[PDB]
Amino acid sequence: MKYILVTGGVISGIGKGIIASSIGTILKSCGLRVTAIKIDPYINIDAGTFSPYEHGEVFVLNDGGEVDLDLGNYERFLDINLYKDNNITTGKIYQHVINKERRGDYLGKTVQVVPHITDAIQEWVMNQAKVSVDGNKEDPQICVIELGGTIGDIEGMAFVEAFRQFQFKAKKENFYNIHVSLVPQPSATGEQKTKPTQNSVRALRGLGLSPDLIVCRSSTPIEMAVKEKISMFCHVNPEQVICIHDVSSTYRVPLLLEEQGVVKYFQERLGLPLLFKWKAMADRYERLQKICSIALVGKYTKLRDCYASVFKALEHSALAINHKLNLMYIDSIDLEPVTKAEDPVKFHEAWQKLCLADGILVPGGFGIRGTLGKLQAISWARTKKIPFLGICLGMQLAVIEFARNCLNLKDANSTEFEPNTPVPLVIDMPETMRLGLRRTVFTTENSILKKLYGDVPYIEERHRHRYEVNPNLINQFENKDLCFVGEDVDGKRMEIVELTSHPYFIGVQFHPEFSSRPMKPSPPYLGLLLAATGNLNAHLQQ
Amino acid sequence: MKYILVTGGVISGIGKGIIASSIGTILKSCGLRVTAIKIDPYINIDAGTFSPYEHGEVFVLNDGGEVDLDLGNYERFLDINLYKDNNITTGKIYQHVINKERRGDYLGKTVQVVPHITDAIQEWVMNQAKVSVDGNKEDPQICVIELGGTIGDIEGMAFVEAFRQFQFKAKKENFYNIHVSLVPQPSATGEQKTKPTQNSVRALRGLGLSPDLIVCRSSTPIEMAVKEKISMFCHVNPEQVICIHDVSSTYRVPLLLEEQGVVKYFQERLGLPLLFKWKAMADRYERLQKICSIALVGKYTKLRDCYASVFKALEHSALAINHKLNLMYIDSIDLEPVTKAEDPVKFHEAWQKLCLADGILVPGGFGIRGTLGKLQAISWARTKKIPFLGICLGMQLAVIEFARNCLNLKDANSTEFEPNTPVPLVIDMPETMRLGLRRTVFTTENSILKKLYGDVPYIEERHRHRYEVNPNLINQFENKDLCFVGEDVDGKRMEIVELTSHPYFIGVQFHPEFSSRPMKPSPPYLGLLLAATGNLNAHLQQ
Amino acid sequence: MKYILVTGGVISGIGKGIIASSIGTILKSCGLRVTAIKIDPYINIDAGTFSPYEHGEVFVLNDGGEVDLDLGNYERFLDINLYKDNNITTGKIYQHVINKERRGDYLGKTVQVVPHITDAIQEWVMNQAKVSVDGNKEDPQICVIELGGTIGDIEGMAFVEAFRQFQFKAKKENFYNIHVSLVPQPSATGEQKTKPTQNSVRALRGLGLSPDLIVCRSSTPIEMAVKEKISMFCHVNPEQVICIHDVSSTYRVPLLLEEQGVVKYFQERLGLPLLFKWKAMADRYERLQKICSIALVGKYTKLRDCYASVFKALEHSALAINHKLNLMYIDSIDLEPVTKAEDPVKFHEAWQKLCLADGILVPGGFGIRGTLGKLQAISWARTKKIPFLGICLGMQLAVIEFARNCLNLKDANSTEFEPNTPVPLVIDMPETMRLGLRRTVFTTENSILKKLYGDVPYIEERHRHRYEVNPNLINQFENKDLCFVGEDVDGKRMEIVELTSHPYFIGVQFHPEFSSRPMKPSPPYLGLLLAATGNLNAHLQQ
Ligand SMILES: CCOc1cncc(-c2ccc(C(=O)NC3(c4csc(NS(=O)(=O)C5CC5)n4)CC3)nc2)n1
Ligand SMILES: CCOc1cncc(-c2ccc(C(=O)NC3(c4csc(NS(=O)(=O)C5CC5)n4)CC3)nc2)n1
Ligand SMILES: CCOc1cncc(-c2ccc(C(=O)NC3(c4csc(NS(=O)(=O)C5CC5)n4)CC3)nc2)n1
Ligand SMILES: O=c1ccn([C@@H]2O[C@H](COP(=O)(O)OP(=O)(O)OP(=O)(O)O)[C@@H](O)[C@H]2O)c(=O)[nH]1
Ligand SMILES: O=c1ccn([C@@H]2O[C@H](COP(=O)(O)OP(=O)(O)OP(=O)(O)O)[C@@H](O)[C@H]2O)c(=O)[nH]1
Ligand SMILES: O=c1ccn([C@@H]2O[C@H](COP(=O)(O)OP(=O)(O)OP(=O)(O)O)[C@@H](O)[C@H]2O)c(=O)[nH]1
Ligand SMILES: NC(=O)CC[C@H](N)C(=O)O
Ligand SMILES: NC(=O)CC[C@H](N)C(=O)O
Ligand SMILES: NC(=O)CC[C@H](N)C(=O)O
Ligand SMILES: [Mg+2]
Ligand SMILES: [Mg+2]
Ligand SMILES: [Mg+2]
Repeated sequence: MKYILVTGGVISGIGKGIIASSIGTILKSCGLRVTAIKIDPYINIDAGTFSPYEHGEVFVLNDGGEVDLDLGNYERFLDINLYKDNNITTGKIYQHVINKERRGDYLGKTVQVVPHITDAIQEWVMNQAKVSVDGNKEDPQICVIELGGTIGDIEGMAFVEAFRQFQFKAKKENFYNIHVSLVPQPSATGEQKTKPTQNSVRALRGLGLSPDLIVCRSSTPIEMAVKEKISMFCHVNPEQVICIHDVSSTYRVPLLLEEQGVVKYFQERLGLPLLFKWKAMADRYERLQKICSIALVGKYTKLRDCYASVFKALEHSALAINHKLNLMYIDSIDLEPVTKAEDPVKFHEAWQKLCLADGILVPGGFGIRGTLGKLQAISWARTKKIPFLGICLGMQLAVIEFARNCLNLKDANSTEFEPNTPVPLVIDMPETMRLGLRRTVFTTENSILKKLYGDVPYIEERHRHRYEVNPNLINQFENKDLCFVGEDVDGKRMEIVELTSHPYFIGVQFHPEFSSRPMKPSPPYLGLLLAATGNLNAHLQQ
Repeated sequence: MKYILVTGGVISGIGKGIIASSIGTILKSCGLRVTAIKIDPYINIDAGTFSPYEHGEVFVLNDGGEVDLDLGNYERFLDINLYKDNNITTGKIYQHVINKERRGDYLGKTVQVVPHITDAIQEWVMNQAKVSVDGNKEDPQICVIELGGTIGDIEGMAFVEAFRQFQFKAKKENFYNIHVSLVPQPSATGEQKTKPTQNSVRALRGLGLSPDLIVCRSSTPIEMAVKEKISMFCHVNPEQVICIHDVSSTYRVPLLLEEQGVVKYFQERLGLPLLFKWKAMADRYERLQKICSIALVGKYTKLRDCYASVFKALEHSALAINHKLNLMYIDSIDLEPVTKAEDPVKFHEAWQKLCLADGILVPGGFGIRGTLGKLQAISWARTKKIPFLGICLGMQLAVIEFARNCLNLKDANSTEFEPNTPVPLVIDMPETMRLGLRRTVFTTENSILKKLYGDVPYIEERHRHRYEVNPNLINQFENKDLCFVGEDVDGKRMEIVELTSHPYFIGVQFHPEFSSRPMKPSPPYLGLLLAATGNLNAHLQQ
Repeated sequence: MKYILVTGGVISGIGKGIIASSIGTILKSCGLRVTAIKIDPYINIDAGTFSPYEHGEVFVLNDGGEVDLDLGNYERFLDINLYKDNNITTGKIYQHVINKERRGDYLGKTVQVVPHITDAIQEWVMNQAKVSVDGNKEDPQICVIELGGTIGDIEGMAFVEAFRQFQFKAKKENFYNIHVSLVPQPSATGEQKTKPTQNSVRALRGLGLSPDLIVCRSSTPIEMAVKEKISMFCHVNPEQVICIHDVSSTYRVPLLLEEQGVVKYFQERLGLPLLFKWKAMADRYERLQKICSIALVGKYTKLRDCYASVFKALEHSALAINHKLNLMYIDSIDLEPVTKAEDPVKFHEAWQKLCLADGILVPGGFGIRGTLGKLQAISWARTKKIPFLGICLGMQLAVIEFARNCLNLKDANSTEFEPNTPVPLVIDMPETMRLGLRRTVFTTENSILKKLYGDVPYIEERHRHRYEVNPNLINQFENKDLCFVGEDVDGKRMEIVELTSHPYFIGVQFHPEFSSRPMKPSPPYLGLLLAATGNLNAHLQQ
């Protein structure tokens, strides 16, 4: 096997996941079966505990793993599906080692970080790198390991020590360390500063890893003097120092690595014998003259990474229909009448952006905060015939609103927001949390989604929810405009709803965005973009 | 005595010198006599060896110290004059300690970094902090020490160890550590990243210093969440974390520290009882509607810091006459006919900027590179009657040009550019280098500079030159338009020249820019700005 | 070329110089021409400034280098003669780099530890390793570099960084790092503790060197469990972990390395094709039943390392005549009547040891402290016919005493102890200090030393002195028992004196001990050991 370790130097937020994913898609073009592992040095077992504002969107895997968004980037660049154990955390490692100790598996000897934690990491990495994520009954050739955090993070030091050892178990032909670092330029009249990269590589060397490649992130391109200053003071050849400046799209990041010679480096060092798909999507993305204005009405809008996969799925869809996406992130609390009292400028900005909405997206979330603002946007969408996609909570709120406003059941809500709701429409219906891949079956042939999903009887989609539509109260909707077109295989759960009277007003209980790929956009997001540009009927008839 | 130690975290180029200078001018307003020390962890004894591209302009002190530009910032914010020993370097320390060892001053014991290097630093700091730079026969109250470099720089670690010890010799009431750090934001849709500041403070704590203040440099203002994240993870109270965002001028940096509570902190901690001058200059700077376009025709233009003091002296002058400065930095090699062959777009950009020149500045430099381009600009200035200031080399080149073009001595040059020049006009005339403060005497009453300098008989100005006008060949100029109005006290050196036939064509052999202050602009630069705006005759008659 | 770097872990005083020397003599037996370099991370240029109590005896080289005793160990194990530049210090490096900077040799760039100090070290090491110390007109094959200090010493970190770089300039076949560490055992009922060795190797790895060999110093032999614990936690194979327990002699240390497999390791790794001399001397040393009791009457007795080379020269001599050496170190201040008042038990112990003296040695030193005690011992030796060797000061004191007690010139002394001595017998006679190799010529055929030195006309011996016998006052001695048998080639200096009336009372102005080798004992020390055992006349007639 081959292993690539991507390390981060100065700060985490430099697109180290996109570098790792781009390295993977380059190797994939070179004919390697690629898997990926994300190491997150946090003590948390899973991302299911997190606020979105902390690390971005909680990505959901088929097995019900709640993990970091970087696992989603692997799945978008490489058409793989990952498992829980492709996320390693300090929590998982320390728990595993503790559990072994209590059984006596360490033979009455003192358990300590070296060897026992570092051995657990190596064991995990070896054994999970052998697991097929590619959908082939064949072990992959190469694992890209991303070491999340920075090389200054004390929690990460066990992992770097593990990789120091692993570099001398697996041979130097099998192990490549890539170091992603920031080169800041505080003003355009000042130089690009290399010192943080020098200092970071000195730390990395102190922990026993030598960069094979150093990936210098900057705004503007790196000057040759600055490249030589990195070469000298990081003790590395100029061929190994690559410049990843800011660009138009992720689609160009593989190409920029190709241009900077990374493909050649890997071909030489691995002994191999292209990115035309990437270049096609990249060049196409520039040439788009048309705009689709989509409103994302989201409580977590304060950091755009909180809706990363959702935005990506819109862009996949928008690219496929040759439109630019104007994604109007609207903080839903600004649409609420509270903000009309307290800060009315934000309210009339938010509602103006909602007027300019060619389509409306109401993504998921947990809690009652911002939920009245979501209901305002859904009311607007329903009545003014503006294309609507509701995901999880956005389905629940649409069903609730239709009950309130069209069935006159104004008392209707969820047992999340008001537990003692008079007519409990949206109830907790556990399996625990309905988490991971589940089979949803269509029970209405004339549904728009069935056609978009390719006239299939069932779909398998990723869920992350506790609450459901209360199956008795479905009788209220029975012969009205709002039809529950998709159910679970066990029938008692409604997982898709459509308004029959609207061009596109779709609620799905699942999260389609996790299943979205560049050359296979998630059908619900496609329908939205199509409807918003009138092209829906054309696409359906074609 | 009191000591303030300003340390830098992530990178040096964050304006740590301006922070240190602003701290000084705040304390000066609080009635303290302030001195300053710059520590430069380089092995170089002095900056006299440097290329300008390395560390910026070589600042010259009255005693003939060739030092860093940060010593010039102290002199501009605090109306002090510094000495050689206010620059400490690793070179100076190690040499001093070596010289002591050879004499036997360390009593036959093994000389090592702790104690002997760290003791030498403490000795130097104590004894030089007692030296009056303020022009008063009274020892100062407070020393601001700037530790240049970063807290990751291995050369600096001896100094940090020295200050750890010094903090326990001088008491905690006498010693304040300020830490200046970068908080980067790689995109405006991403968060402000604190991790480099956390990591830097952890290093600083590891070396035994605790920040009293942490000065977070960013582009945009720091969010309260980010301020709290610094407070928690740097283990410091929110009152100690101050935000220095980007602003219009240096004039606002003292005020921003005042607003962020630094003045209050120092008043409380030092037990003291305002910046109205700074606020006046700041608010005035914004309100300027008029523009003066000055051409700086300079070989070192590639980094603007290579002409820092010169630019500052122009801005002092421009502010005093209520004009904005458009400083057109022109790389002089672009004006040369070589670039008309090789890259003619740069040539016609450069010459266009030279057409738009309300005044021309030809600053100093060493070597023949770019010098033909300087001669092109001086020829333009002389003939088209555009206001000219030549500094050192710019005087030499003007005298050379007048000989070539007005006395027809086309063979005339310096013994620097062509040693075996037929008529050696500009010769090496050592004292070594004419370096530091020298008395220049006016020997022509009707000189423009004498009036600008306040009708004084002599001036004392800072020199840094080897080459002079050859005193025999002065006979060629004797009764022509170009008059040598200023000479040395020993007569044999001509230190100022004027064209009598021009509104303002001045050459000075000294560097007036080092003597420039905000509320006392250097007279040669004033005359340029005045001439370029027609106001010269008005100012002279007033 | 090949390079071996010997590093020390926990403490310096573990015989790291003897390891380095033993490695050299092993390679010498394998047919390699070996040179050596000692790196001393002190800021001192030379050891000429030191007190003996600080680092042991100041060893003198032929060129007049005053260096560490470890250079003397190289010369005793390897029949080489070293030069000044085979001692590298931080002082020498920083001074060289400073001197380059002042000339402008670093081309106007900022001088800093990496690269410029680390490059200076590599330059020095390369160029001095090419120098022939072996007495052959052929460059050596291998340099043993001893990095003095510990791997925790901050002064040494520049050297370790230099060797990290050098390991990647010279190839891995050319560079071997040996790490000498302490394994303490605080009680015999407690385990041998490996943690300091683990921690030291972790530091060494952090600085970018991996041990090829780890040399574990202990009292008792290392247990196999402890050897495996080192193997695991130092991340090294058991073949690389060697046990150097305490043994009878230095003669066994090469053999112990041979047994532990070091010879095999080097044969394999260097690609080579024995220590019978060492084994002969070792086994002979055990079997010695006879004892010679020698008194060393020395002011520096408090640390035996202050007379290291002197003791070694006695042992070389004693081994050659099949006697054990009882070296009675006598602090000369204890023989003085002051100690008869203040602490009379020490006095009567000291004088008892001086009664049991089969021979007396009065070694050199600087100052008047302990010098009256030396005179007491010389008086005893002269009158009671006990074999005497005086070295430098011991010659001066004998000449002084003979003047006092035999010529009745009781006022006679040196201009060192009393500058204004009435009859200044021992005067300062500079060349500076008479330092390094000088030719001494015999001017008396019937001298005992001429015969011992092999009936040669002249000898070349190592000097380190300022003071001499005053050449006018030689007239007092002219026809008496004390004859100046050896002079300088320029005649005006007397460098050897003998009493004609005594079996062996020799003063030499030089230091013969520096020239002593195991299979070539220094003749003055031989004569002492022979005289003390009656064998002198037998050896002379043979
Ligand atoms: C090393 C990183 O360096 C740099 C340097 N400069 C710029 C960027 C950069 C980072 C993020 C984005 C971004 O998110 N762009 C969008 C998109 C569409 S599809 C997708 N991601 S994706 O499906 O995983 C992938 C398989 C196709 N992203 C439109 C939303 N665009 C630019 N990154
Ligand atoms: C902690 C630093 O943080 C920040 C944050 N934001 C911005 C700046 C900033 C840095 C430099 C400059 C600058 O150089 N401005 C000019 C000027 C005129 S006079 C003078 N300097 S001076 O005479 O020493 C001083 C006594 C008056 N500078 C016009 C040339 N302007 C802004 N610095
Ligand atoms: C790695 C060190 O580990 C250990 C472990 N155990 C013991 C010793 C040990 C250290 C010093 C001594 C010592 O000094 N012994 C003497 C002697 C005679 S000759 C000479 N040195 S010599 O001439 O340089 C060399 C070429 C022959 N030394 C009698 C004075 N004896 C034992 N060293
Ligand atoms: O103010 C000062 C004084 C001294 N120095 C010293 O100058 C040397 C260079 O320190 P820099 O921070 O300029 O580093 P660099 O040139 O290697 O990297 P970048 O500019 O690309 O970030 C170091 O030895 C440092 O301590 C400064 O950086 N700044
Ligand atoms: O990709 C990943 C995975 C894990 N982690 C881990 O998350 C934790 C936070 O790491 P961050 O780099 O987010 O640090 P921070 O929030 O303290 O500071 P800034 O964002 O303001 O710079 C650390 O424990 C780190 O190892 C990441 O940073 N990123
Ligand atoms: O009192 C205690 C408690 C805990 N520990 C812990 O036990 C583990 C072993 O710590 P040791 O000091 O026993 O180290 P070791 O066995 O690797 O090496 P030597 O004995 O040969 O020197 C480490 O994780 C340490 O923190 C102790 O050493 N002692
Ligand atoms: N994924 C989501 O949007 C969660 C929605 C809702 N809180 C539930 O648990 O059903
Ligand atoms: N300061 C300068 O501009 C130097 C000018 C010239 N090289 C001299 O030494 O005279
Ligand atoms: N080497 C020594 O013993 C020095 C002796 C005396 N102080 C001299 O210099 O002559
Ligand atoms: Mg963070
Ligand atoms: Mg720099
Ligand atoms: Mg010691």
